[PDB]
Amino acid sequence: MNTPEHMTAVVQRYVAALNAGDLDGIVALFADDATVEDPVGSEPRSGTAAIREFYANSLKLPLAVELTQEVRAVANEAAFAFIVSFEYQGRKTVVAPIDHFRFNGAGKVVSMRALWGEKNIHAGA
Amino acid sequence: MNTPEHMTAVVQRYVAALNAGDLDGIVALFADDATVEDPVGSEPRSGTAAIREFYANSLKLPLAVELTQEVRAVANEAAFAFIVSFEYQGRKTVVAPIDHFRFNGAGKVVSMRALWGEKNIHAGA
Repeated sequence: MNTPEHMTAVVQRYVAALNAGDLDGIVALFADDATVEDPVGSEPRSGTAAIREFYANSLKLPLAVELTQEVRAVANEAAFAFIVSFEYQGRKTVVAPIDHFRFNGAGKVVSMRALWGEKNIHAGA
Repeated sequence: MNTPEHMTAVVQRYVAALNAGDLDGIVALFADDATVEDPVGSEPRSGTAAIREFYANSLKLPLAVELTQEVRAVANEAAFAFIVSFEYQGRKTVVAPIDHFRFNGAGKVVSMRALWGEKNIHAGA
């Protein structure tokens, strides 16, 4: 059963992939039938094809990503706090959300939810 | 509808109530049909009574609860990072989970979920 270690490693591989603009790396962590809803409240993306599209779209700008707290993982689920930093209009922006992962028996993410809003968008000037 | 401001306000009143040992104030945040799953993977408690019993038991020992990061709020939902420190049998313990709040139309919480595992429990300090 999905151990804390495996789930936490998946989270780190996800963060590392984002940081490395590694698209195949991001998609490989998801189940072929996985769902991605980012942000929470919007229509989720179903399937490898849609998820790949989502992450590609998301990597337009170079992203600096890092886990800001320890990873929370239990009963095939994980939650992590982190930051996504990038340049937008000459300004250094920082989005701080909280992601949630639902792993399947195979050990792959079958559902990802990204909860963040306007109050979570910060920028250095 | 739910503004991020309102949801955040509720998140803070929740923490404050735990620190104040205010069982009534805690319960008053939830809807009469709400559910509490703490921790994630456990049998969710449904209803006011079930919920009151839950926090009733949780307040056996004085709790020191603090938000450790900005609250994330959007589309009727909120998630927050925090810690729960307490003592028992001469031994200080800190649990650092991530909670998820789902609100109904009347601004009340209809669902809470606390995600924390063995790696999120730090004994001794």
